[PDB]
Amino acid sequence: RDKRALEVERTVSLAEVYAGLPKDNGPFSLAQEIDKLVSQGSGSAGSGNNNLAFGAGTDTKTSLQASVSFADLKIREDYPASLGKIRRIKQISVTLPALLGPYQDVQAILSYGDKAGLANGCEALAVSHGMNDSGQFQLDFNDGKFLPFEGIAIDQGTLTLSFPNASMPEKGKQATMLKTLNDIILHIRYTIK
Amino acid sequence: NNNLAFGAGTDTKTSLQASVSFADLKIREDYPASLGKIRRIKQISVTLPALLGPYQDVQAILSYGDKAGLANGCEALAVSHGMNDSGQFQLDFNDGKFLPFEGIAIDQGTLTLSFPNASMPEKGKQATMLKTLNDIILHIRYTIK
Amino acid sequence: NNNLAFGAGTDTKTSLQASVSFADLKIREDYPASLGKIRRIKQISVTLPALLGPYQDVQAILSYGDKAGLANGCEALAVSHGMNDSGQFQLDFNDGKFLPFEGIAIDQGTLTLSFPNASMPEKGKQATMLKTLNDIILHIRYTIK
Amino acid sequence: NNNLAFGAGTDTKTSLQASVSFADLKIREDYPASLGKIRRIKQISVTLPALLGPYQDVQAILSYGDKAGLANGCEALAVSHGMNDSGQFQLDFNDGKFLPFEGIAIDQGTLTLSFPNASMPEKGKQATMLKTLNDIILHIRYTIK
Amino acid sequence: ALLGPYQDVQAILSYGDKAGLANGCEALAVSHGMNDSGQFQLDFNDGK
Amino acid sequence: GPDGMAALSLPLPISAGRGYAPAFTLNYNSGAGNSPFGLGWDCNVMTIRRRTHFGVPHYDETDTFLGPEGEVLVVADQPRDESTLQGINLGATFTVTGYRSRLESHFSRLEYWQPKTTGKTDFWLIYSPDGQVHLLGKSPQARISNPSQTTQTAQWLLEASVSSRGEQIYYQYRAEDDTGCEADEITHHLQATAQRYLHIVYYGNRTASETLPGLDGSAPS
Amino acid sequence: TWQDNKDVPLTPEDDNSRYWFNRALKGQLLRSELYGLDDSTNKHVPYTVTEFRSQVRRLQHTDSRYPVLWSSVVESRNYHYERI
Amino acid sequence: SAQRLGEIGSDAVTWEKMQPLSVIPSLQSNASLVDINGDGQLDWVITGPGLRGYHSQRPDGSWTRFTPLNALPVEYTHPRAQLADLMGAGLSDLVLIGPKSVRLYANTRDGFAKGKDVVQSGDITLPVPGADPRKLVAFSDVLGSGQAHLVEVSATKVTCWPNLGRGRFGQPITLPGFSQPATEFNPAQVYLADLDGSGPTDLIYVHTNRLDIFLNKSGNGFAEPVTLRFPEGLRFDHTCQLQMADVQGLGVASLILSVPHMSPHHWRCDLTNMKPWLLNEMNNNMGVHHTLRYRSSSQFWLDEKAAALTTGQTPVCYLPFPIHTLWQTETEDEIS
Repeated sequence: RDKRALEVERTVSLAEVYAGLPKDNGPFSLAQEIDKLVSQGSGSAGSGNNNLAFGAGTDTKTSLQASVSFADLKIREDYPASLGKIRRIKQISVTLPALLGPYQDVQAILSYGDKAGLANGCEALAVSHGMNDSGQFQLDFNDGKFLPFEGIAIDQGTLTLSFPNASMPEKGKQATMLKTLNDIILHIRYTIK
Repeated sequence: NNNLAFGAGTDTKTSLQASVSFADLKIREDYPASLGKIRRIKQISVTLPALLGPYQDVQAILSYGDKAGLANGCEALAVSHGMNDSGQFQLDFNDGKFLPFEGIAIDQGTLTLSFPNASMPEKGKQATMLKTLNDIILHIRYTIK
Repeated sequence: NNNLAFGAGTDTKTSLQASVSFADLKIREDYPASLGKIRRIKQISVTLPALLGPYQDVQAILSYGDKAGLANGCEALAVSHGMNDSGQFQLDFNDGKFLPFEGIAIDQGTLTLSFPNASMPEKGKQATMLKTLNDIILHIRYTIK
Repeated sequence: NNNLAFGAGTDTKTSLQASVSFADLKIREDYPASLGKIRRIKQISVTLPALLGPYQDVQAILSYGDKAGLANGCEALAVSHGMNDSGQFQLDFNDGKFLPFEGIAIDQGTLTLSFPNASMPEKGKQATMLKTLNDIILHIRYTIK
Repeated sequence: ALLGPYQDVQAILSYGDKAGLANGCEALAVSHGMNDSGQFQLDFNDGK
Repeated sequence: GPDGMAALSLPLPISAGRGYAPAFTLNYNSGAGNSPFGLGWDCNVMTIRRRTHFGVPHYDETDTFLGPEGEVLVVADQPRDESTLQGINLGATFTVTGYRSRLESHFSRLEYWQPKTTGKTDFWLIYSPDGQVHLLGKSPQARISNPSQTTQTAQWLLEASVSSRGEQIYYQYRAEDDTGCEADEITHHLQATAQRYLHIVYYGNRTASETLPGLDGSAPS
Repeated sequence: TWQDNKDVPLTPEDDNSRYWFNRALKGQLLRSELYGLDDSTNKHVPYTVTEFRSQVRRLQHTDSRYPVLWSSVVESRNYHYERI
Repeated sequence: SAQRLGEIGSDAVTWEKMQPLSVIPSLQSNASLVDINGDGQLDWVITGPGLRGYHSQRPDGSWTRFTPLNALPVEYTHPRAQLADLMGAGLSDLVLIGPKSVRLYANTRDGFAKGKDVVQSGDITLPVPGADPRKLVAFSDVLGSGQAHLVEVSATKVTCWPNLGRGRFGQPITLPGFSQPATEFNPAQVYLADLDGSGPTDLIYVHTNRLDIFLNKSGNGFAEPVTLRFPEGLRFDHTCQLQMADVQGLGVASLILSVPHMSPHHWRCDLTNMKPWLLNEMNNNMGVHHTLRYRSSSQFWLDEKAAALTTGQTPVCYLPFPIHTLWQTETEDEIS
């Protein structure tokens, strides 16, 4: 039953996703809303599963996070049905085009909020710097274990990217970085079987 | 087998395809017969000299028409950047498995590159990319025994 | 053994060949005899100083014009890009198998480099390309035991 | 043990030799004794800053005097590039075999470097390349246990 | 920017509570000075 | 002045004129290149030219031209057709379009006459506030164009001009000619007559006219 | 802007417009002071001060790339201090 | 950062102790610093798995937010692609070069134009960069035209193909006068620069202990080389570098030899103290003698900076390059 799958890398701009939401879902400028949300914490932008907000838990109230559903990304429509019906994520990388202070790091967690049968720990990825980043210090597709987010269908579920010390009123260390940040880019490597 | 067309499949009608015949490429002719009679493809990569937008990807499938007996999945390759991409996120000649198109004779069959969402008035995407594409370049690695 | 000629074989009549003996290269004299009397070739790469454009190939075969108990296929190397080309798509000194020309004594036999489809009057494919070839460079990796 | 001379062997009198005493380098003193007493060489690479032509190699052998304590062949390293030669075509710390000079105490012994065919009156080759040699730099990797 | 291309730094980085570590894991040899580590080749996929 | 350049002016000894004359000055400009007058010096004889500030210009229609002061010419008005100039038969219908400099400073009007009829050449006319008309690049010799495709005119050199009171001036250029230059000097270039030099300027009319002295392109006696 | 043949005050409607309006003033002298250099107590004051006010008139912008401007000095002053 | 050394009036130029930059754009791993707009502001340009775009650096050191671009060539990252001006516009375009044709993507400032294949006229055959290790293939204004021509330097001659725009080249022409022993000749030792300063670039061949400088006769070949010697104790090898810049603001670049080895050393060879071909003097033979002196605008900026220091008046520089200006003149009466 094995087959060589078609390996496809999809660049995703969250700014395009939010700017492009249906009028009724509250489209927005990602850079503009982040700035407002950082300067004044505990706000929100967008709607449903395509939005910006501060985390609800006490542990996360200073954390600003963005989220997008796969259903809205509609990656699936990029390719015809004749190539196969099963389309699943193999690896997700993250890029953050912000300016940094002289020795500043970027802290962020990308996670699948719809955790199900996915092996333990593969529901989330850490960002340390961006640049097509990864949850592993070394990325190896021949690792032997499942990679973060591997096996998630490209058709449904929500990814959320959390920035731990984003609230400006709390003097979060990432607040200036986020005001500075222009977009969020995901690189989704998925395969078609 | 040396043409362009929009595909006839149910979901290929807005997909622009370019087909080429291996026989018509006249590759066998490159080396003397005395070097060996078996000349077959080991690996194919694709280069697309076009312009891309900031988050624009190449979305294209290269496939070999005949189901000649290759292991399942080796009949096709996906292109993402168009820069001698090959068929893997991580390329390894020593993978242990057969590579896309491995074992196909350089002599025969039709190879086709498909670009979905190529038709313009249909609100395509590759439709804009393609306006700047000056060629389709294949890099064919084959061996002689 | 130090010459140019068109090949005499049936399918080599349009193939331009160059031949250089190993003995006349005086490789042995590079290092003192007391350092080791056994000097054998490990790997040979080929460089062709020619104006090959970004998508232009060079087609040539380097072969050992002699016989020894060499592994089958180690008698020859294919040149494609002309930039330290190896005989492998991926060169690996730790491949586990013998490399082309591995174990050939540094001062024995001769090498021949063939260029198929070179004759100009025959409209050979490489007939005009070769007008820009200003030298042939070999890179020989050998070891001393 | 810190001098220049021509070699005294029958095939070395045209070979220019350089030498150094490890004891005189006193590398040991660079670090405190609190870190351990056993300090041994892991690997030595050689840099020979010089001005050579595009196809011009440098030829020299780096060797260790008391060869008796080493695995066969670890007593010497060949230098052919001059940039940063580790000698071995493929450097691998996980190779599985011992590296040249590995295990030599940084504390003692004489290391030498020869250039065969260096005497200009004998029409050597290193004889002219050496005129541009500005220094000899060794890169010594050693470990403290 | 401390060292030029052929200059070395001799420095040892070490952890105070060495008692919980495997022998030699209590210290690192700094010598290259440019994001270096305690081993000539860093490999997180190794077995040690 | 504002850019810190060094400069000198050496007027030519042209004493003759009738209230109108081809008066030129040789000027030093530091930072200037090698001209017909040596490195750093020129006379800047007036010309209309394609702008090269953005690279090799097109010889098509999406072209940018500079006015005589060296400034961008913007199409000022809409084209009209005309077969004569000042009563002189030009031998063909031309389409003429007016231009105006992007940054005004003189209020002159510039016309571009582009032959409607294939086989004729184009020309430019400057209508000066003083009531003067200046014709540039009408005939070969006054034109800088690709020797391999001579229709690709890059520059239009002043050929003729007339004042309102009847005095007119004609400018004769001599093209580069490969005589006595040395074999490699000719062999590695083979430009086939590129570059023009001002050779002689004719002024002081025996007969008055309000028309341009170049007439239909005929040479002066 | 030259509207109905009047020199009508203008606020550039955008930045490209503003760019061209600023470009048009290039090279214009804005101020010139004549200042004596000596050891007197008047070494701190100019003999004269000349001030200029320039303007740019928009004449034609049918060619959106190069919106034909005319610039000059609309007004100027000359103060005579004699270093007092 | 550059600063004037000592008081205003002290011409020497030095640099301040290095400081970390207060703001650095992220995404530094697959990027380079190139002005791609011709703005004067260098752009940190990022390429890779999408993320095409850049951060420009403003005169106050402020970096812009990421700019996405609207058209980067796939071939931008091709192993042989060059950055060269083949339009003549001064922007730096993207090009691949073969022997008969080139593939050129014009720089449109916000991205690149559709690439075009340009076939050369007649049988003009172009040199191909990297094709022959014994020759230097590079763009340089060897003819002094301001356009940058394609030049091939061999041990025996310099061949040049004029840049006619849009990827079109003229026929090769010979530029005689350059010569080195053929075996020893190594393009790695060949550097081109307008040390003269009038336009056409000179050819500097580096040897241990010396420099051979072939002067460019305005595109008509070369002058017999000037051999300059190094100071005793100064040598040169393949690890050593040659930098070229007008670090002192003289209008002429100086040659800086950078020697690493066990202790870095840097040597500056000034060829002249003044930019050649500027008019220096005038005399009317009636008793009036004139003389001129010139200085880089960049030295005047350093004074503006020195004045800003102490006073805190941040000297933001809006003039990115050293236009050379007239500084001082004198006029003398030979009679009185």
